Amino acid sequence: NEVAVSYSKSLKAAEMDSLQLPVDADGYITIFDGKTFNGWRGYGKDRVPSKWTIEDGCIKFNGSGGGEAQDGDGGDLIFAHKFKNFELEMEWKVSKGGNSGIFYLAQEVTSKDKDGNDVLEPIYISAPEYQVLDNDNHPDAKLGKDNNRQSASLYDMIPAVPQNAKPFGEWNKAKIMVYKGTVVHGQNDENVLEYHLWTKQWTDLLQASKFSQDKWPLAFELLNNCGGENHEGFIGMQDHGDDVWFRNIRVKVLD
Amino acid sequence: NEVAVSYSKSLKAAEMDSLQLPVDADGYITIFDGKTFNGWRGYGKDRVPSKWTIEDGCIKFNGSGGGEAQDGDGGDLIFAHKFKNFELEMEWKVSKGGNSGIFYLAQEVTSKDKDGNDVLEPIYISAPEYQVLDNDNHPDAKLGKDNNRQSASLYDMIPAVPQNAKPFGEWNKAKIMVYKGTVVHGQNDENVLEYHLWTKQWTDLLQASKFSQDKWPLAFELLNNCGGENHEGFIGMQDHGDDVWFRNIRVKVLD
Ligand SMILES: O=C1[C@@H](O)[C@@H](O)O[C@H](CO)[C@H]1O
Ligand SMILES: O=C1[C@@H](O)[C@@H](O)O[C@H](CO)[C@H]1O
Ligand SMILES: [Ca+2]
Ligand SMILES: [Ca+2]
Repeated sequence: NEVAVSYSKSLKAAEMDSLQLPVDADGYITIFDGKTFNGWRGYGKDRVPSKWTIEDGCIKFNGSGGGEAQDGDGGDLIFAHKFKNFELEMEWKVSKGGNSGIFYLAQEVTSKDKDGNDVLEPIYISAPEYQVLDNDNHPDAKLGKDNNRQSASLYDMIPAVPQNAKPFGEWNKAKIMVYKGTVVHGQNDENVLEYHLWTKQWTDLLQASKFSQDKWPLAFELLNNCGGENHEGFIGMQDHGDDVWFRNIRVKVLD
Repeated sequence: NEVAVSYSKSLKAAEMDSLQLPVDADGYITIFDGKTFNGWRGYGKDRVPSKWTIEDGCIKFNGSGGGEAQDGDGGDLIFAHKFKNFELEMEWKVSKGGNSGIFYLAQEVTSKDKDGNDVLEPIYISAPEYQVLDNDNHPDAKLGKDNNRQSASLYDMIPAVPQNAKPFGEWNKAKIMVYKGTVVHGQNDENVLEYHLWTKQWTDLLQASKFSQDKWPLAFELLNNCGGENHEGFIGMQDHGDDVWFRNIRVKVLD
């Protein structure tokens, strides 16, 4: 009925503690219990930012409208267990004109500035993103190429086809499967895209994106070898300054 | 049909009066009516400078050729309503060898001198600028870095790519969209640059510009927190001493 799941407590720390989490007959582990943030923490932090709350059995982000600014007590949220071959399923609801995202294979990455100080880099320069978006009112829906910044897209690389999202304020179902390099995105019980990590196709997608070797050398390096040496990393959700809700979050380990 | 739009009458005043302005079916408000300067005033002033006139349904600046001097009854012009999330569309036409600009998120800023007197600061140390330029004849087109002073650039920070400006004396279409910190410049119906305010990437752009913390500490402080505490400000156009025409000036409020 339950499985032990290790988790880390702070930036780049080892997974030295474990939670007993429910698992169903098909192997899905419920990683959000509807009541606590146990195992969850802010990306780069040792605590859950206070703009993330629990309401009506959902993880809620309380956004102030600043986009990428991540002002206030915000920042992205991760479940602090590295997964490798997994299938994640969760429900998401976005506010009108809102933007968030579901990250996977994420690494906590710092760089050094010219004086040797640390700089925490964005989660999205190591983590592929399943976009979360109000496709009718957020301008990102019209940017990019072939609708590849609309909901359930692999952000700036592969559009969701079919684009079957429900409108803002409605619950959508997300699926992200990563299995030995094969990745599938699902939206509302349909597979909307499929790709293969660490291939020539993967490099070509990156080189056509905002993360190309020319535009963002660090991002290209991280994403081209997605997941680092061990090809694993965190699932998480995006602070993009907008109200968004997530619930019924469960993960099946596939090997 | 029409919508009430509040405006201020003088330096740093409250927007305690309103105009009834046309709004079309897509939500764009026409803020220049082709006939009057209602709601417009000089930056830092309680009136429209007399070098700004209305000529054949256009706002025209009548330049004497002094560049930054702002001699005579000149100075920059603002529409005195603070916008936060918005899309601006307008047409611009420059004289041969001419220079102007479209400002956004502008603040009316004063500093104090050594004796405690007020000093009105330039609009462009608070306001990002969409450069307006004759790219073939004005020397700005060869200055700066990577063409970041040509038309539709974020002046001294990000070049317009592609550089699709029409020649001098021809009408160009400008788009400025600010949506929860995401900024896009459009020129002649193409998006030519995109950036995100209040991020580490924004700070780095400023720190490489004429507005860096080392070169211009007040400008750095204002622009790094662009739009002030409430992240809003005025749209306006530049007196850079050259004849320039503006028309079809429309703004959609995006939230
Ligand atoms: O939604 C997004 C965009 O609006 C923009 O902020 O870039 C983000 C990171 O690639 C993406 O998550
Ligand atoms: O056009 C311009 C340049 O020629 C120079 O005067 O600086 C101005 C303010 O940054 C800019 O608008
Ligand atoms: Ca997103
Ligand atoms: Ca200018």
